[PDB]
Amino acid sequence: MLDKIVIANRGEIALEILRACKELGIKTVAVHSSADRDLKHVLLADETVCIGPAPSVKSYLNIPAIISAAEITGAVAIHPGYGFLSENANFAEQVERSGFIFIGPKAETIRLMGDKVSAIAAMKKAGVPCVPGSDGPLGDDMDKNRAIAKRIGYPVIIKASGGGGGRGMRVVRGDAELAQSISMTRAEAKAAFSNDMVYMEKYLENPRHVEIQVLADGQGNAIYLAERDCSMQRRHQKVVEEAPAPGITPELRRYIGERCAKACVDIGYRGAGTFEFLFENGEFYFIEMNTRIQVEHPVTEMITGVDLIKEQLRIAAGQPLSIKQEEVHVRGHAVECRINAEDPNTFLPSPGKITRFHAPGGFGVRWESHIYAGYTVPPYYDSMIGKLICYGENRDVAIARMKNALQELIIDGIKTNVDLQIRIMNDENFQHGGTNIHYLEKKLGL
Amino acid sequence: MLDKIVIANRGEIALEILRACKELGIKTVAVHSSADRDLKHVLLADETVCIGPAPSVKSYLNIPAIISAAEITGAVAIHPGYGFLSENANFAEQVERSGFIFIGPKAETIRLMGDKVSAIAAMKKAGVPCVPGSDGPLGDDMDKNRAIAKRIGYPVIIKASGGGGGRGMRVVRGDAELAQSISMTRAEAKAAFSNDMVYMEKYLENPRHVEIQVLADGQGNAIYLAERDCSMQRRHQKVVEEAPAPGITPELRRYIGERCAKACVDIGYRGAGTFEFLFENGEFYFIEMNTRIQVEHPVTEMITGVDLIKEQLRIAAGQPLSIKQEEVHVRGHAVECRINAEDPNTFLPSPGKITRFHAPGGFGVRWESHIYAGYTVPPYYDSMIGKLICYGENRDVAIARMKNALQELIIDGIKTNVDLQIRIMNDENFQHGGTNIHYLEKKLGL
Ligand SMILES: Nc1ncnc2c1ncn2[C@@H]1O[C@H](COP(=O)(O)OP(=O)(O)O)[C@@H](O)[C@H]1O
Ligand SMILES: Nc1ncnc2c1ncn2[C@@H]1O[C@H](COP(=O)(O)OP(=O)(O)O)[C@@H](O)[C@H]1O
Ligand SMILES: [Cl-]
Ligand SMILES: [Cl-]
Ligand SMILES: [Cl-]
Ligand SMILES: [Cl-]
Ligand SMILES: [Cs+]
Ligand SMILES: [Cs+]
Ligand SMILES: [Mg+2]
Ligand SMILES: [Mg+2]
Ligand code: NA
Ligand code: NA
Ligand code: NA
Ligand code: NA
Repeated sequence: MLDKIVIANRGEIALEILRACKELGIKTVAVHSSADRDLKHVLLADETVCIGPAPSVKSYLNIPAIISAAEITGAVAIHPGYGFLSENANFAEQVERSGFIFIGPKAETIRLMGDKVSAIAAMKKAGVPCVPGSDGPLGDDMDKNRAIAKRIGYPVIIKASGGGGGRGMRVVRGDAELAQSISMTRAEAKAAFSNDMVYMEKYLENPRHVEIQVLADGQGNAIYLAERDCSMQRRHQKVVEEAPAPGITPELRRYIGERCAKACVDIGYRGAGTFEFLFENGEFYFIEMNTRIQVEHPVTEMITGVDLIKEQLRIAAGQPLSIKQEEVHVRGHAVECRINAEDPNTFLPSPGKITRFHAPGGFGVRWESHIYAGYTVPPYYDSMIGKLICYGENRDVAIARMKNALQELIIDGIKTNVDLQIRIMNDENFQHGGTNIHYLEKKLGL
Repeated sequence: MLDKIVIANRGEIALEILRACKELGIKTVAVHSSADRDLKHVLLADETVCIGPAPSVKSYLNIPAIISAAEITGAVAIHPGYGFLSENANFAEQVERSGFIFIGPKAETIRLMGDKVSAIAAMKKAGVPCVPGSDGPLGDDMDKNRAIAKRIGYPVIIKASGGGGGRGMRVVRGDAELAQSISMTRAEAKAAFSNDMVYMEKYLENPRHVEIQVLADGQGNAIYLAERDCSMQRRHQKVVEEAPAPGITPELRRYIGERCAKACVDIGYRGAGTFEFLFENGEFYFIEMNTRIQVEHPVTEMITGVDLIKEQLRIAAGQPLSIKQEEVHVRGHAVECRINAEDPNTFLPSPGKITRFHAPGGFGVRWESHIYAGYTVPPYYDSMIGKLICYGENRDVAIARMKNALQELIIDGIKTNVDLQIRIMNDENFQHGGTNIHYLEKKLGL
């Protein structure tokens, strides 16, 4: 066990990490921007270090300051959570070169899987099925560019190799739009990711977003913890996540799961990670790996009994995996609704003061949030303000519970997506299950 | 199913009733004092009626106003929750005489079991074991009074027949103290309950407080849902409740459980109710029946899978019991900690403004409360401000979870018993389990 860790994050994930540390008897160090001084996770941590002013670049992305916090507190490890620096290889290597355990994969693995182009190359080599595409970056030869398109079949999607969070993606319907679409994706990617490498991928018109949770100890053992369906999306971002994926058979789970576990071993993967697939006409197609814990980790926890953050900590401590593959069982069903305060016109976090707040309760209802009545939501970070996760003995029970939980939830003073979430739960097509990644945008007329 | 009900209560129980109504598709009517206008349960109810000013006598105990609220909204039933008028037979008969279903026992049953003297008489007649005692009210014949004492054995306790909430009770160690102890209990009882009938009971020096949950449909069917141990007490009031009772065997459960189920039938009991026993040297001794839902109902729900409030509503609707005795199973363990804001000098609710509030989360952790950051706690009602209930696969897991949950809980600005609760969870004697009703007072030096 690690004696003391720095939690290099904020919000729900910092709260979840702190909870896991407490159960394992790990001393905690909270870093915060000056704006997050009074957040729940800061109050509850054993020690706190202010790591800079409000802007993320100055604080939560401030690598030297985070390392300093670790050194002055004498921590032995740093948990990056998700977002921020969690998939920053430079951060990972600095942490480890400064004599700290990085609670995540090796830096080289973050680089390998962090470049989406190279991630696909490694996956193909490993025997993991991928989306037909350019299999390498796109040049300026518009003849080979249109030929790749013909070989894979329109529509196609232009994707930023350094891309993330849904940004740096453009669909192309025909030859006529290809050249300019490639051009403004590169421009979009330069501006957002400081990397204008793009590739081409077949645009799948009827897939579900089905992702595989893995854990690997980096000592040769790797397991899959069933799957999640995250097909309810807007602007390529997830709104609702569930586990298990509706209608996925033990056969399909095992098929793709064992290929992911083998890929982990081939790449020397360490820690928690997720292989994201598009699933269409009975076939899985790898799109990317998230080399980190994910927002929606609790739905997997609910259906498997496996606390993924606890397992991150045991792995980081050097323990081999405490769970064998055949010990992983799927029981019941879980649904997560992300609660966001996003400006609907700009897609940016919506600042404001919460004037009235009440969290839902009851059996099978889990709420995770740093917000409280009188909280001022800052514009500096992301738009998620809470996570609502309901368990049921089956999917119908889980959805019904979620709907009731959402109607118990009170958040006044700021704009939220609570009303949208209730409408999704009441959606007949969602209730039947297996709706594809394109459904919500069409429903909403986007 | 009932179309619409009035929730004649406030706080946690009103929230729990509203939740149950929602799941069953029952329209809800919240009554409130003028002081409770913005409480969570008022906000969430379909309709709201202000039933009077802040003082309970003027509002929550205001029988005509509560009935009026039912008539103007066209409700078909009234749920009294616990406390207040829930064991007021006058209220029960007025509700039913005005053409509404009272969600509870028949008025005559409330009277029968509401007079503790007559409750004991009926229990003995029914074959339920009771504490040796005077078996009738105490007169002024101090010779027969000391003779009863000799027959049962000192120490003895003088108990108000109309008593409740821990008040109107006095221990007597010898003949020398008997006459005056009887005198000031009667006086205490006149002042508090407007009834100075007292009886004598053997004062049990090593019992656990073990109570049996029942449900009865009033159509001849009655089941017991295991037991709760509520031995952690101060001034005769419960601080911690758990289920099942540690070390109670299937044999002991069945023994006392079947006697309670038979008593229900003999008295024509209807709805949820609890038989409270003292358990000493392997023997159960009835002390009283609570003819209503209890605060600690969720620990039973957690270990049995039975939602007791849902079952109250189905029974009130005229449905026979939806559960057979052999279908009742005990799985895992649950512990509840009452969170109180009580003045430690006067034993009265402590008013104040909550300056910072954060509820605990995580697996197996349930929080029930109407409080929020910026809430002003009124002095008008009771001192409980929330209920924290943790589940575990066994008792050690449940206690460990509770301890962690209590340390995650933040309530600033007002005095609470959170620190006491943490200390109880850390108490080696509690951790071994089976501590008696006298333990906490001795621990605290009271
Ligand atoms: N080839 C594709 N066809 C159709 N939709 C896609 C494709 N690639 C990505 N998407 C959509 O964009 C989402 C995010 O894609 P991903 O590659 O994981 O980007 P990011 O790195 O921004 O998360 C997917 O869940 C899917 O809905
Ligand atoms: N005969 C007794 N011997 C010892 N303790 C008792 C006895 N009767 C009551 N008590 C204590 O007082 C508590 C409440 O008693 P009860 O009769 O249920 O009164 P109330 O109606 O106020 O709840 C019991 O849980 C027990 O701890
Ligand atoms: Cl992570
Ligand atoms: Cl569908
Ligand atoms: Cl009740
Ligand atoms: Cl003990
Ligand atoms: Cs990636
Ligand atoms: Cs009683
Ligand atoms: Mg992705
Ligand atoms: Mg009692
Ligand atoms: Na924000
Ligand atoms: Na609401
Ligand atoms: Na109060
Ligand atoms: Na605390």
